[PDB]
Amino acid sequence: TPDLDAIVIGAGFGGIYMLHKLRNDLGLSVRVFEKGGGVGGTWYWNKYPGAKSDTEGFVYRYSFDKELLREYDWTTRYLDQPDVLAYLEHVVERYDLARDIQLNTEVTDAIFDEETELWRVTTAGGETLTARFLVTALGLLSRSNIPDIPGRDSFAGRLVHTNAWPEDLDITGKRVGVIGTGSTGTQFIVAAAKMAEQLTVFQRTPQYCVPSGNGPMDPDEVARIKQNFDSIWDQVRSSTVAFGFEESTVEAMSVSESERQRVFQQAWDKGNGFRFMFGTFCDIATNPEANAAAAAFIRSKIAEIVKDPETARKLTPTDLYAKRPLCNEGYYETYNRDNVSLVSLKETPIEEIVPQGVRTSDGVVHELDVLVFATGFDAVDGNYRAMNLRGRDGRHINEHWTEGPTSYLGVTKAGFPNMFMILGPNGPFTNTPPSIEAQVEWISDLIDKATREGLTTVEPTADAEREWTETCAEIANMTLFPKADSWIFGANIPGKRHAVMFYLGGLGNYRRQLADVADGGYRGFQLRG
Amino acid sequence: TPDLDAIVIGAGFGGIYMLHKLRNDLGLSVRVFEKGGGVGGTWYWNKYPGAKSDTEGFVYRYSFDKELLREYDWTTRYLDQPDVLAYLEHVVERYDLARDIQLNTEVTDAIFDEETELWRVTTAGGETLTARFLVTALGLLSRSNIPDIPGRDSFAGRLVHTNAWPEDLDITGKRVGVIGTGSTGTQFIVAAAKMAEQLTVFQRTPQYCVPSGNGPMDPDEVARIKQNFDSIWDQVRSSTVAFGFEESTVEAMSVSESERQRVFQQAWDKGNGFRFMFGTFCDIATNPEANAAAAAFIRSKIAEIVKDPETARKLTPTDLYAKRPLCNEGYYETYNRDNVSLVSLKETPIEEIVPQGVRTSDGVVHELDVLVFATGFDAVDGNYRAMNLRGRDGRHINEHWTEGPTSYLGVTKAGFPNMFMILGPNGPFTNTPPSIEAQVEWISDLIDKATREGLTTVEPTADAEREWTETCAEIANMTLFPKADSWIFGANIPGKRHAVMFYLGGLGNYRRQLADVADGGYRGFQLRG
Ligand SMILES: Cc1cc2nc3c(=O)[nH]c(=O)nc-3n(C[C@H](O)[C@H](O)[C@H](O)COP(=O)(O)OP(=O)(O)OC[C@H]3O[C@@H](n4cnc5c(N)ncnc54)[C@H](O)[C@@H]3O)c2cc1C
Ligand SMILES: Cc1cc2nc3c(=O)[nH]c(=O)nc-3n(C[C@H](O)[C@H](O)[C@H](O)COP(=O)(O)OP(=O)(O)OC[C@H]3O[C@@H](n4cnc5c(N)ncnc54)[C@H](O)[C@@H]3O)c2cc1C
Ligand code: NA
Repeated sequence: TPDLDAIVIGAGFGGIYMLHKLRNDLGLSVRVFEKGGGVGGTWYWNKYPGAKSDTEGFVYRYSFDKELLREYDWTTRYLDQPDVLAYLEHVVERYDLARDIQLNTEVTDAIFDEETELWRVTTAGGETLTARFLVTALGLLSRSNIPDIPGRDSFAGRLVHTNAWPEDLDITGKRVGVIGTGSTGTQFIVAAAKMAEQLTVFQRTPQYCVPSGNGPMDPDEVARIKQNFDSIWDQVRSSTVAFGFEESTVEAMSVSESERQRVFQQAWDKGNGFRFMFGTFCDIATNPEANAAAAAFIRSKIAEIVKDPETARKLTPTDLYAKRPLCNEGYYETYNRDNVSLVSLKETPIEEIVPQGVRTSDGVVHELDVLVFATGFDAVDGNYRAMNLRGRDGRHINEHWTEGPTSYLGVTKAGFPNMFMILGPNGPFTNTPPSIEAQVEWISDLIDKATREGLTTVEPTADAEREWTETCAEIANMTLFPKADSWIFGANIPGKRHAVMFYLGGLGNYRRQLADVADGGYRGFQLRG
Repeated sequence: TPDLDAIVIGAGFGGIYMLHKLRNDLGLSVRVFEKGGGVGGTWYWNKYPGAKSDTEGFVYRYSFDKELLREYDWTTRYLDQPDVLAYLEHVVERYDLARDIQLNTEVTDAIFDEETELWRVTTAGGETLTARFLVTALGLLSRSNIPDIPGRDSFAGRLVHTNAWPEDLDITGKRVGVIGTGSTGTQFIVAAAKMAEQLTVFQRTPQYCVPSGNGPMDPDEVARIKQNFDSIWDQVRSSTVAFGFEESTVEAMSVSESERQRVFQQAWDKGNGFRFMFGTFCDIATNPEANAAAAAFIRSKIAEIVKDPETARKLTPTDLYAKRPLCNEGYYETYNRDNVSLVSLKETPIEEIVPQGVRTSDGVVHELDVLVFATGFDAVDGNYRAMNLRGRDGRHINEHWTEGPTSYLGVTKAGFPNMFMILGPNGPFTNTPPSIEAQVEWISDLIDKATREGLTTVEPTADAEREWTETCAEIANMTLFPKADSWIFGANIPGKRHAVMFYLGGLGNYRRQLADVADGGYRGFQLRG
């Protein structure tokens, strides 16, 4: 007889809804552990200026509670970090979840006991409890990447990763430097150029950024949206990427040069990274002719905007448009400002970080009061491998993830009975809240089943999992996504395996795969009583 | 009994070698019908300034006569049109072939009479003759495409297609205009910019041109090449594209950026269109990420050379590097001259041709003395589809080619008994002479076999042909070539079917496939005593 029915790890979007479901709806006893000092997860950690959603606010939220969709307000098209935080803090005070969420508690070890068939969770602070069910909502983009750059630790000013932005730091009138030009880096670069006396951008790989289309929301348009929320969420759940725009059905090279130029320009004026890739034509990520047309359109726009053509040439990427889409309000325009200088790490690689700044290969000491690490995450498996996470035959999860990280259906693991993952390996690549919802609801159903039927263990088969890798491998190889050398296939981090880490079939097909398995008596599961 | 054993149509490289093989080597009665007034096909028609090979002279010749290799000399690395026409004139002289090449004579009707089992062939000149074997060497690029641009024929000065260049025209000190920036257009533009008082180029689609590396040959090097000709042709016949360079075996993205940059720079300084696509890395035409790296290198070379950054942008293409590789001596450089100007039909299309010049959408009248259409050909199936060519059940060859043009082994057609094609549909995409040699010799053997064994019909099965189409389709769709929109898939002429028309497995595999069919008792052929 364990201490709790269930233990959830992480207080991000994932963990929060998982607790609400297991305790309020299933009536079970639950506790959540979160290493951070606050609920909110990603929207707790990333306090950096510019930090905001690249999903539009209207569908970057929960949907399960129709009363909360009516009530809660948003003033801007994209949600700033503080606003996404207040939203989640409100969700916590609403379902009365705060009392069962223990903060400032990292989970160091989680061991499955083959004999008692319970999980024992072990904390940083050297406490343990037991639960029948473990749920790991650790986050795809939770565990900080800070590369071992020669001299890093010598830097005498403030050095921080964006995922540990201090509440207290004010870059106003300081010399700021940033390493990274992904979603985080770019959206910091905008907000930062407005603040810093001078901003140096350390860019190794330029990316195909499009406009966000950000600005205020008419309170009338918010009202109209709330009226038609039932309908918006039905469209979101049937889409692939679930960003709340209608996805194009049209092959990009099935129409004239003029039409292809008009469609891309329309998407450009409207804004959104995911609209540009999927809202324009159906085959930008699958067909290379189509991918070149879209990249070409963005290359041409960078030249129009970026005045100094040198700065244009450095900002212009030449590789496949197959990284996750970026959007910002005025990224390229930012580089027309006289306090912003662009250092291409292709051409002038960082030799060493000194106390005083950053020395590049050309011999220039770039003096900085503040060095920002916009260098992304150990994505997907990060906080799993760094847990002492032990299932059947006393084996660590690492032993299973030799040829890359794996799962059955994105939510369960072979030889890890009663362990569910929110956004585990080989799950959906989408707007994250409705993918979380599909997973948190599917997991709640399976647990509730075990409770009612008195099942001691639920666990997928080695076969099911192997079969699910092959399904994800088939889908991923039909896309241009594997050939983009970014975090999505784990090529971003020295000595990490270039492996498939996502089901790229979309929320529509993913929800259908969950539904089919559940209706089919939980196909590929072993249910012991 | 027929008038002739065999009729050959066309007197280019194709027809000339076929006639040698059938008459000199097999003693048969044979006549050639060339609709042009001289031998040489492509090299008779294309009389324009700058008209030269883009395969290096050393292997843009016949290989069957080891003596003719030792003797005939070449002074330049690439052969000018007069020099290739002089070469085929020497071949015609050498084997006493002129007396069986009837010139100015266009065949309009090719009818298989199933009762007599002979070919009846009608000229425009009003002769009909019967033959046992018909060999159609009509050429992949013999039928001029002259787009119906509004008000074409209203033009006061001299209008010609490049394939219809008249021997009389001197463009020296004249305002010259040209439409098309293909292999023909570009090599014209180079030679023309020297001669014309002013050259206006009407470019719809810029292409990825590399340096030729053309110049004098060291007469020592010509003799050294001759020494090792046995050895060179062996590499040519075992290669894929057969341009006389060692094809690479290195996947482009399996090595550093630094290494990738050296390899492309190496191939640039050495030169050649096909060297840059296949001499650099093994997956430039198959792997989109490799293709990007290749295209990106050329885009940055157009930036270095083209001083006027406006011109450079218009010259810089953005589609896939998946058209037939172009190379020239100093193509991009040519635009640095004062007497040359680029008009992008993407931005300012032709509204109308007028007596004086050419009016673009911007309302500018481009005053011209000479208009040159470098607008290419009805490729592969041009002079077939335009012929009254009926086989079994009286069917026209267009009933066969509704979903695109077809063949068995590139050299025969289902329902067309005793018809053979030199570079028929679904044939090799290679340096042309050694592909013609593979086919002319394979055809001589099968015709020789029919003569000895007293066969009345040789003929592929619908199945065999349908199997070949599937083989050709499986090989193509595994490349970037289909997503090009050039002449190689009939997508150059409005209305014509976007179809496969080439085996892209290379000379090596094509020769192996001919050999395999022959040695296996002509697999998929019906032989009738
Ligand atoms: C600036 C920014 C903007 C984004 N915008 C979007 C967007 O617009 N659309 C979109 O789809 N996605 C977006 N994302 C991705 C984002 O990660 C998800 O939208 C979502 O926040 C993930 O929620 P989660 O609960 O799955 O993970 P997280 O929010 O990362 O929650 C994981 C939590 O678990 C904790 N944890 C991990 N390991 C342990 C352990 N061993 N013990 C205890 N606690 C642990 C972590 O500290 C963290 O608090 C954005 C991310 C960032 C950084
Ligand atoms: C390295 C290389 C360089 C090349 N350079 C060029 C170049 O600079 N310019 C260029 O244009 N091509 C060029 N080509 C393509 C060229 O067409 C081939 O290399 C080759 O010369 C074609 O020979 P052929 O006998 O197959 O066809 P062709 O030489 O075209 O001969 C076909 C002949 O058939 C005749 N014919 C067609 N229909 C009929 C009919 N109904 N009745 C009677 N006669 C008919 C035509 O009039 C023509 O004379 C090049 C190819 C390679 C490999
Ligand atoms: Na969508």
